[PDB]
Amino acid sequence: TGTSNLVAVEPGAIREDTPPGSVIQYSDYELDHSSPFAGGVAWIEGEFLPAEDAKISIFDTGFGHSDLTYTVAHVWHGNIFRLGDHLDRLLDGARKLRLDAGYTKDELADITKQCVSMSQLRESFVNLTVTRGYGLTHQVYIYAIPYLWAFPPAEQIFGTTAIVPRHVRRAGRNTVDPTIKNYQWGDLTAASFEAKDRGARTAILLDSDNCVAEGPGFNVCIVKDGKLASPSRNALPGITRKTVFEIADQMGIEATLRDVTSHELYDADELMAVTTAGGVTPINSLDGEAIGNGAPGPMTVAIRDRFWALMDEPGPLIEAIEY
Repeated sequence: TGTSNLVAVEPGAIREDTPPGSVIQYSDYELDHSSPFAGGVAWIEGEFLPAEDAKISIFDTGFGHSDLTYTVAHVWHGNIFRLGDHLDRLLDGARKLRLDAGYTKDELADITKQCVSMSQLRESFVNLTVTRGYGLTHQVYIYAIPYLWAFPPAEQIFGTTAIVPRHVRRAGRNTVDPTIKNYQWGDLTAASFEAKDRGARTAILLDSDNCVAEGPGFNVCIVKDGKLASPSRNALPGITRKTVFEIADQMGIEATLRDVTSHELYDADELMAVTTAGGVTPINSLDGEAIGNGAPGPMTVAIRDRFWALMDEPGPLIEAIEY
């Protein structure tokens, strides 16, 4: 086939069908296609560009050594979500990689919001990448393209399916460090192919001690006896996870970042995937199981629906794009 179960990260449809009456609904608008920026904008080497033309030097060490970090923010109903936290994480990871963006956090925010505004997209997948660059000048690339779904909207509402790979584990923090968001998906791609080979949508990877790590492009949250847990070690410190933990705390639910063993993963009351590109996804079954009754669990539903409500509530988590 040559195609995994992972969403292709490329410019796509401006809207996609979502379940009627569900908490996920795209905005009603039209693109002004006389503007070449309509539908997708990239900012490469200091120049704003139409997304379809966005190109980088093949000699960027961000390619040949994947020597880079990045972050992804989402725009929903014209509002960008937690951009400041994303910029903090991006710059903190770049510092750990000895990468110097050359721009301040405020400058990157302005450029990012400008990419979104120019694209006209009310729902957008927004990437900031900082690479080691080439002759030695580190490079910053930003783009805003139509919204991308790690799991289709239908699975956000009605749940998805997962396996634990028989043949793959997540790279550990002492090898290709997953606590810094990176393009090095060798293990994640391998796990996605194993999932597709086995008829599942996605994979939950373990680390070398058989503790839960994360999935291809998402953190995993585990519900047991009314408590919420999520791996602390070999997993990205996700912003969706952070939001889910804030939501849980407000609902009076105890949420803990800790080691979650493989025993606990298989014994879960509920499982969910959380990531910027699509939010909170119920996981109905594991290794051919229906965790619980095989449909989205009550805590997952409460947290997911609350998560999407935050996208429209004025407050510190969202900033409107000027457009």
